[PDB]
Amino acid sequence: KDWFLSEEEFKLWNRLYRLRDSDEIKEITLPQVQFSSLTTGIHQLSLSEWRLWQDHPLPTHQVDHSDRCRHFIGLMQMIEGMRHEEGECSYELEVESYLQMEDVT
Amino acid sequence: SGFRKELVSRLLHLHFKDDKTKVSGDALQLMVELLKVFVVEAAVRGVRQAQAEDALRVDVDQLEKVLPQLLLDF
Amino acid sequence: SGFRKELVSRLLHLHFKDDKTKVSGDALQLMVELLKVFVVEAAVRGVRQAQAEDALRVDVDQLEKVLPQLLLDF
Amino acid sequence: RFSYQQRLKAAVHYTVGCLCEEVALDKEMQFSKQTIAAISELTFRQCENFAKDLEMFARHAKRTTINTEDVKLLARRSNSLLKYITDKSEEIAQ
Amino acid sequence: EAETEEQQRFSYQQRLKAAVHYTVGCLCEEVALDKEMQFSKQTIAAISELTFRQCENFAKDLEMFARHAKRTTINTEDVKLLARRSNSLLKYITDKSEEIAQ
Ligand SMILES: [Zn+2]
Repeated sequence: KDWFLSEEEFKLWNRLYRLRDSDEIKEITLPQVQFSSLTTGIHQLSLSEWRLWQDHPLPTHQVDHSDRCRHFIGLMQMIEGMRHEEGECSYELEVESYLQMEDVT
Repeated sequence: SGFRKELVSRLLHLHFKDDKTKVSGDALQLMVELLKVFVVEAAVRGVRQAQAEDALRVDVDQLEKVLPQLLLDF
Repeated sequence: SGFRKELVSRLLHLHFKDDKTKVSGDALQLMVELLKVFVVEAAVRGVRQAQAEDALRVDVDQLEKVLPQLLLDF
Repeated sequence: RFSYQQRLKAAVHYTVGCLCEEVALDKEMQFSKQTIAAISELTFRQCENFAKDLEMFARHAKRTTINTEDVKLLARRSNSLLKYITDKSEEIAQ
Repeated sequence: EAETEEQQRFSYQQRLKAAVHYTVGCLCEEVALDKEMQFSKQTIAAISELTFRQCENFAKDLEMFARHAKRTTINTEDVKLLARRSNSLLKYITDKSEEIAQ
C-alpha cells in the first residue's frame, strides 16, 4: 500500500491520537541539540526532571542497556555519593596519589 | 502491525544530506524492524514504570522516567 | 592547557578490544582537541544550568541535569 | 492541506498508536494520548539520527548505497539489539 | 598472581584518572575565569569521571568505525564521525583537523 495514511487510517488518527489546541497539552517537543561553548500548551520532554530516579538500572524489554547507559548510571551513583560533601572531596583523595606529572601539562 | 517500508524509505530520504544516497532493499527491511523495536521498547518500558507505581495508565511522567536510559541504549 | 597526546593515547589503548588497533598521529592530535571541547562543553552547560537556577556556583545537582543530553550529543 | 512533513509525522504517529494499542492489550496497561504522541515525537527524531548516521556510515566505507552492515553499526551499542538485527539480517538473506 | 594483574590494572587506571582529573581541573578553572562562576570540587570530580568514562565510549566507536572502513588504524575521518550529532561540532572539529594538516 501507500506511504501515507489511507482515508480510514487518517480518520482514526484524527479521532484517537492527534493532539488538539483544546487538549491540556497541544504539542510535545524534544530539546534541540545546542552547543553553548562553540509555551502554555507545549510540553518539552525533560531528560532531567527525574534525575533522582536514575541511580539504578531500569527495566528493559528486548534491548539491553548499553555501555554508555551503564556509565551514565554509574556517574549518577558517584554524584549521589558526593552530593552532601562540603568542601574537601573524596574523589581527589582517591586519585591524587596516583598522579604522575609527566602525564600532564 | 508495523511501519510500511514505503513510509520508512521516505522517512530516511527526508534526512539524507546527499541526493546520491540510496538504501538497499535488505537495509530498508531491517530499518522497518528497528523502528518497531524502538517504539515497542519505549512503550514496554513505560508500562513497567506504570506497573511499578501501580498506575492506571502510562502517562508522560512514566515515559520521562525511563527516557534517559532508553535514549542512551539506542 | 589541555590533554597531552601521550595521555590520550593511553586512555584509548586501555579500551580497545583488539591489540592490533592503532591510532594515527593526526587522529591522536584531533582527539586531544575533541576531548578538550567535551570537557569545556560539560563545564559551560553546567554554568548555564546554574544561572538558570540563579545559583552562585556549579554544584553537582546542576551537572546532573545536563548530563543526559551531553552524553547523547557525543 | 497538510505539508509533506505533516503527512509523514501523522503516518508515524498512527503506526505508533497502533503498536501502543498492541502493547496495551498484551501487557494489560493503557497509554494516555499524550504518551502516544510523546513516543511518536521520539520516534520521528530517532529516525532522523538513524538516517543521518546511515548515510555517513555508508560514505565512510566509500558507498552511496546504505547496506545491512551500516544498519548493524547503528545497533552496535546494545548486545541484544545487535543480535536481534543480526539474526533478522540472516533471515532476510535466507 | 591473578591478584597481581588486578592490582596493577587498578593502579594504572587510577594513574590515568588522576591525570584526567588534573587536566579537567585546569580546563574548568579557565571556564570559571571566563564565565565568572566557580565549580565545586565535587563538580570537577564528576566532569573528570565523565571524561574518563567517555574515553571508553570514544575508543570503542573509533575502533568500530575504522573496522567498518576495513582499517585497523584509526584516522581523522573516524574521529570526525564522533562529532556527527551536531553540525557546529562537526564544523569546529573538521577545521581543527585541517589546521592540524597544515
Ligand atoms: Zn539504558
